[PDB]
Amino acid sequence: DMYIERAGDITWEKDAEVTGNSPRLDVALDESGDFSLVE
Amino acid sequence: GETTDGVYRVMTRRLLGSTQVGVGVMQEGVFHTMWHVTKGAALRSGEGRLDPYWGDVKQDLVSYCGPWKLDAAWDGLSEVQLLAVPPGERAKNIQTLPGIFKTKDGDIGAVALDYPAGTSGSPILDKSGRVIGLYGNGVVIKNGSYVSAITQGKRE
Ligand SMILES: *C(=O)[C@H](CCCNC(=N)N)NC(=O)[C@H](CCCCN)NC(C)=O
Repeated sequence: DMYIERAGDITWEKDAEVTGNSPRLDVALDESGDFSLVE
Repeated sequence: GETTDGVYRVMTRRLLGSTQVGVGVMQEGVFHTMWHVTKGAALRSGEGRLDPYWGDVKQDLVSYCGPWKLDAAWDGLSEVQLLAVPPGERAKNIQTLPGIFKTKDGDIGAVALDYPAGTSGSPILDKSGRVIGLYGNGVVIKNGSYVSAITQGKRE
């Protein structure tokens, strides 16, 4: 049985660590809600 | 129980110790998370109980206590922030410029950030602090890395 616990406010942080690239991918979404890559 | 707006861990004691299975967003008295975190099961909040209200496996979203409330959308141009809530660790903001999932039914923003399974449901924010979607439904790409859709519901 699951329970929730507060972890903080939802706010933008002005000087946050910046990470990650910006990939552009062709994807398919099936009936089970799973994404797959198409090629 | 506590219903203050904010980000929440989704926990269980069914396994060894207490395990963080995901994350969600409380806004306007409604709890929002990804379907696959809870499988649509009822939740406990302190002494109270949150019952599921709306959900959809294909969108991989679920709301508790009322309809989906989050309606902000990525502007397709600006950097966003993942408010990641990793198991056993403090909430942290990670800024990034989303990529794009291209589908037959349109384009979706996507974030190339890789966080463990327990962080699914963490909110993705725009510069105004509005939640533009939830993290944790996406793809593993060749380089081993993870790319998450910016998954947003519909506010009726
Ligand atoms: C949260 O449950 C995780 C977050 C990503 C962890 N994986 C990683 N960093 N490589 N989400 C999932 O594991 C996704 C479950 C989605 C199920 C939809 N029906 N899995 C994927 C591939 O996104």
